[PDB]
Amino acid sequence: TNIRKSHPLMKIINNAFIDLPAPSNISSWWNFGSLLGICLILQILTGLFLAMHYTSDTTTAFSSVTHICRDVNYGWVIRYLHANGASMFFICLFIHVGRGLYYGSYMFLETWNIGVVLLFTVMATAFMGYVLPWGQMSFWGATVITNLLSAIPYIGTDLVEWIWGGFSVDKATLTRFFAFHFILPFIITALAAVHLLFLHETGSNNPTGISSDMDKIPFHPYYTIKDILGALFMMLILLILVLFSPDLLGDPDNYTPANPLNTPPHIKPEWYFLFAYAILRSIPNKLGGVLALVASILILILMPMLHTSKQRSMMFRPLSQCLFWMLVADLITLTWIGGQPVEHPFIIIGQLASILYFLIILVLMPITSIIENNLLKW
Amino acid sequence: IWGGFSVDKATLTRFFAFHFILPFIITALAAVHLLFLHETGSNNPTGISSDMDK
Amino acid sequence: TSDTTTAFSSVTHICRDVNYGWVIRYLHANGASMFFICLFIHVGRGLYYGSYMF
Amino acid sequence: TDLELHAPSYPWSHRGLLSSLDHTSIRRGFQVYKQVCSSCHSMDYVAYRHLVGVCYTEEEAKALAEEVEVQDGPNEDGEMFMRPGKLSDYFPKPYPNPEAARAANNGALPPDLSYIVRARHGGEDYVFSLLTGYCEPPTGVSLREGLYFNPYFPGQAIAMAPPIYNEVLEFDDGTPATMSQVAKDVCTFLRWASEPEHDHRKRMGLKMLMMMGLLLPLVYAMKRHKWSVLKSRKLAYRPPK
Amino acid sequence: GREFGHLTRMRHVITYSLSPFEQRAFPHYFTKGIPNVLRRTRACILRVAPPFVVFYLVYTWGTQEFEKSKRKNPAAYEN
Amino acid sequence: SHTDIRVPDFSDYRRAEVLDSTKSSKESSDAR
Amino acid sequence: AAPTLTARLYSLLFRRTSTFALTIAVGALFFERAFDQGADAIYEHINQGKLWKHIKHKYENK
Amino acid sequence: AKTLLHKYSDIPEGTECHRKAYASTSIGGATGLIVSAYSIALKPPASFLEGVARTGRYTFTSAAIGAIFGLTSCISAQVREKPDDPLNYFIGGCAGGLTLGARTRSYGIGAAACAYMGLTAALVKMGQLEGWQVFAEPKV
Amino acid sequence: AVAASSKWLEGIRKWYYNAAGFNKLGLMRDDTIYEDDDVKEAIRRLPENLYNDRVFRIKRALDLTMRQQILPKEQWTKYEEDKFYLEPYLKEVIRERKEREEWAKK
Amino acid sequence: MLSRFLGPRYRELARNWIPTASMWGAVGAVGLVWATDWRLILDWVPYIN
Amino acid sequence: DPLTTVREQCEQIEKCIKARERLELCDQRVSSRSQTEEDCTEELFDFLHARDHCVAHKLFNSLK
Ligand SMILES: CCCCCCCCCCCCCCCCC[C@@H](O)O[C@H](CO[C@H](O)CCCCCCCCCCCCCCC)COP(=O)(O)OCC[N+](C)(C)C
Ligand code: HEC
Ligand code: HEM
Ligand code: HEM
Repeated sequence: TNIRKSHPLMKIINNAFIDLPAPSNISSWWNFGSLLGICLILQILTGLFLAMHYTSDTTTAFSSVTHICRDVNYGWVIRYLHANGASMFFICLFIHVGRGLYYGSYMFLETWNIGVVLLFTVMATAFMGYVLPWGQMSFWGATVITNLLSAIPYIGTDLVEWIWGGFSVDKATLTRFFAFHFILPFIITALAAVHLLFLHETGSNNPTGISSDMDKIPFHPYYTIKDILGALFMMLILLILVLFSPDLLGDPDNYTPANPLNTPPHIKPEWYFLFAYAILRSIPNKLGGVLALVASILILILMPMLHTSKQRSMMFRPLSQCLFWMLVADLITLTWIGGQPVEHPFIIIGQLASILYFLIILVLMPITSIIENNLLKW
Repeated sequence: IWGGFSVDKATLTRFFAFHFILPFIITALAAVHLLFLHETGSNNPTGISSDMDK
Repeated sequence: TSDTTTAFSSVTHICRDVNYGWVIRYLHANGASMFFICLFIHVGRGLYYGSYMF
Repeated sequence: TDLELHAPSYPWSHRGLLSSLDHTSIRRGFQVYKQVCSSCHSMDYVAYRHLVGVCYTEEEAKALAEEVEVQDGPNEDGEMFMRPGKLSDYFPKPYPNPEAARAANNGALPPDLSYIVRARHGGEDYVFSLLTGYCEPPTGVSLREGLYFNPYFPGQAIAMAPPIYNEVLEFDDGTPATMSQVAKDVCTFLRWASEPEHDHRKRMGLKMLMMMGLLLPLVYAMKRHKWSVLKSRKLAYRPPK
Repeated sequence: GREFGHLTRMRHVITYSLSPFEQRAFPHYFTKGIPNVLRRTRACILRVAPPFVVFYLVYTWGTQEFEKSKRKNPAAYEN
Repeated sequence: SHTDIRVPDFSDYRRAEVLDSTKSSKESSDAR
Repeated sequence: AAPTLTARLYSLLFRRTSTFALTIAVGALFFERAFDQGADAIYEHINQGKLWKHIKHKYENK
Repeated sequence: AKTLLHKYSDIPEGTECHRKAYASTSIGGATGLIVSAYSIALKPPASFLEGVARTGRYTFTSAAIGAIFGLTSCISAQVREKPDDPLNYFIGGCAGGLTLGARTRSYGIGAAACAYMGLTAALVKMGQLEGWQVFAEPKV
Repeated sequence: AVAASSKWLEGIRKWYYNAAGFNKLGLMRDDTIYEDDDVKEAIRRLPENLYNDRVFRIKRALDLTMRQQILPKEQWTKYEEDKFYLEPYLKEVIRERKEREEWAKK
Repeated sequence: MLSRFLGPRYRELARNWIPTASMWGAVGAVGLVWATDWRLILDWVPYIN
Repeated sequence: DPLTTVREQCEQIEKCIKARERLELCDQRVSSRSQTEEDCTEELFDFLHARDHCVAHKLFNSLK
């Protein structure tokens, strides 16, 4: 009789996107994860239309990219949409991590960890797709960044030899990256579905942080139109950043064809990695730079154990919220330091920025959480 | 589908990426196919339900 | 990888130049019709025992 | 360790966010490419396609394309000969190999026109800047004999001899050829070559803003419309006791 | 499941709504919100501004300073 | 109990056309 | 008061969903052409003279 | 000391906004300590902790005013790049009152402070441009 | 060891009491604490007269934040007024968790 | 916090289950010796080659 | 040529003159000796940046 409750598949969608109970007091920050869900498919079709021309050969690829930007009927829009749109993906993704950390939606442990693995996956897809376009930054960037694993006392230098499929970057290595780059996003989708599947059966977080189980509210009448509006406005951000700022988002230099011979002045890694790359400047020994590099993302896992303040969130606690903003500011620091060509003052600033970047959460946050607990019988 | 008039590199590229993505849709629909199968139960050679004997 | 140009030269790149490349391409080419050996038989038995009562 | 000189931004006509490149200075800059700009460098990514819609009718685009003729390939025997010049043909091959240019240019290959705007930081304005940057060396700085000192080059000394000069090339338009205005025609033409879709893209972009503007308030009005029920509501608590 | 039909205990709390069509979309939508916006503003600018201003200051600090270690060199390297 | 409950004002939220207590709602269903 | 032209206009196309979709379709058909050509003539009008369509005259019909 | 104003005086122009802003912060801090000093002197706070509370108040406020004034002024100089006309300070002048407006939590006093502090600063710059003597030497 | 200075502690705990926004929404301090399963079972311990009060106040605040508009200036909670009702419940939850653990360790 | 694990019954569990830990760890060690062609321990055993 | 005309017109402004004298000064600090280490040409850069900073608003005052 009941139609949505008829078909079991429909039963699943109705347990979710049709009418899962939701907190009412939700703001835009929660709209952002849905925005990630928006961006993902868009990149997928966009990359599909791009995959209708691009080649993974060392030689013939770049000419095909020029086939895209000039030959293809409105495909230039597609090209920039896939690029800049990926940029937007990382935009929203960062806000999203900030949210989950801020309102303590990391309290959903398994959901959180799937978010983490999803994050590393997105990072890899980013890097390799960035290698694909096939230009100066593509080449030397991929080479340099790949070199990092050679910091391993035995295995890693061997391992780089294994990725490259040869002595150096080549149609081997390039087709390698084209394929990994292709296979991962579809993995990201399944991890997303699994991710939401963890989310449904714990209930959603609320801006208050404190449970709103008593105030749970239907999804379809309300949040669907909300997120539609949010996606339409991100569509504004993106289309205005593409039809009016076609190029600025990235790093020109790829626009030069790659030469193993000819070598670029500065080889700044593309911007989302800049803080990460900044940490490569942080310390002597390339090995420890790789260790801290992976640790920069890994460290998130500590937080749910490191968390101890009675809030499940961070909005009624401007105290620890201040440490939070110090940490965000610190990320801005590692960012802009990573953007500049290497220099000594930048070196010392990057050092202390890194030490404090770990210590706000390994020292300040838990213990100030303790004193904050002492102040009001927590 | 040709991407133009002739049987070209563009067209092979089409069939490439299409062949290169389409099976994932296949594994998806297959998992959905099992999802239809779940509560319905299976079947027997006899054609009589083994509801008592699963 | 292929365009018009890269094509059969690259398939042969597999067939010889790639390590174990003949191994894989031979497995794959015979993996198809075998996949159908599972398939049309599964469709046949499916038409037979009336599991399409589901 | 030495700094490259930092080219100041200049107010070109297209830098207006609504502004489009005109087909004019692009045409005259194309006349700058037709002769003097065959020192090469390159434009091989772009054929005489694109040139049709900007300034040139089909038969005139072909007429423009017979001006020079790249080799036809071998046929059934009959190898290597010259096709008269359809627009489908590319711009002339700069050299049989770039290495020949390197022999022709102290081993430093002259870069393709197509990305030089897009690739270089400071972009088209920088290209207009280096053309006109040939300042004399100050005392005590070394230079290679082929080099022609210019701060805008990162190594301070570009191998290139200033192709530009006063009255470089009289235009078919008959318009005067000061090194300034002709160079502006150059980089305008480059920016054309750099972004062929640009003038067309702005129209699409402007159109989208209106669409977005209309959509942004209306859909928001529907959100207010469906959330009004929740925003409005009053609640009360009346204990049974 | 955890769907509405069976959840938390809640009692003699009551709702008063309105049909959307019977009420206009923008009830004093301007005048009501501005003091709210501004009060939220004065509330959190105190906890948001200082990281960003400190960042901007360090930005021009290192940029200008190193620039002074940069453009000014020939005098710094002496004759 | 059922007696002392009451509906607090919403007129500030109400549409102007239905703002008064005398008029037909049905008269205004079309415009609204 | 007497119903607004908008009011009776509800009782017309809006209340019935098929006719509602219909007016959405005709409305799209008009909004398309009118807005499209509006963006045309206006874009033609703003940064005037940058256009070669008006500069076709140097080389058309002799 | 006069050496301190002399420190602030060598702006130059508006280059390195921080270098200037620190000095303005210094002047604001000085005046804050003086005002706090007479205030404590003539309004016996009772319970000394309240007295340091008072001086903390005034000192921090005036220091803040000086900071924000200085940096908005130099930033305007480094942005408009006019950069020499008196209006270049006036924004900062107008800005300064708002700072004062914030601590007092009142639109009124903040509003008035905007206007008058602005005009005063503008007159100061105008004076640096014109060599107005305020305390002219006996000369005659 | 603190004693004479304690006044000032209370003089900032109140500021700290102001530092949190819950008073602006007027919620009980006990409401703020995260619900892990054990404290949830402590919630289960509550009398209905106290329970529904909590639930209602929470829903009020939840409605407010949806509007973002703050609870009215008059109603804002005093530091004294906020009964810390959950204390026996949670402290027994601690005593019992640490109990069964205290046996579990031997 | 973490003191709860620090008990004689749990240290007992440590003493009881440790040999087994050595067992499985040695098993996976040998698996590393084999599957990865870890010749360094393949070299420890003469029978190889 | 109107190009360079405007260049020197920019050089009318005291910024280009003070940069000009400073240019001559460092250039003679190098000219002072054959052994001189200094890259006075950097000061030529410093001259040119303010110079074309003035050219920046005037170069297209030259347009036909
Ligand atoms: C993922 C990457 C980004 C995606 C980018 C796309 C962004 C899209 C965002 C655009 C926003 C779309 C808004 C949707 C409008 C309606 C939403 C919904 O809330 O409205 C419903 C109403 O639905 C609409 O009224 C139905 C309109 C039917 C028009 C269908 C469009 C047909 C398009 C077909 C595609 C053609 C192209 C095919 C190419 C192959 C609710 O009904 P109600 O509010 O109660 O009022 C009607 C009540 N009645 C029946 C009594 C009158
Ligand atoms: C002197 C021979 C020659 C002349 C005449 C000539 N080109 Fe060049 N051009 C070169 C070479 C070689 C270089 C780079 C030399 C070097 O970098 O050391 C160069 C450099 C350039 C650069 C900047 C490259 C860079 O790295 O900064 C531009 C822009 C440029 N030329 C424009 C042109 C164009 C377009 C033409 C028409 C083809 C032209 N000049 C005429 C060969 C020439
Ligand atoms: C694009 C891939 C991702 C999808 C589809 C996804 C699902 C998104 C979305 C849709 C939400 C739910 C909230 C909402 O949007 O309304 C959020 C679920 C969640 N995701 Fe992910 N996520 C993704 C990547 C990540 C990453 C990298 C992290 C960081 C660890 C992460 C942490 C969370 C959390 C904590 C929730 C629970 C929602 C909540 O409690 O508010 N997500 N994200
Ligand atoms: C969110 C995950 C993804 C990321 C981060 C990613 C990297 C994005 C980005 C960054 C571009 C690069 C464009 C450029 O740098 O110029 C593009 C690289 C590429 N991606 Fe992916 N991609 C992602 C998912 C896909 C999918 C699903 C497809 C195919 C269906 C795809 C096909 C391409 C192609 C062809 C390029 C190279 C384009 C170029 O040369 O400019 N991508 N995508």
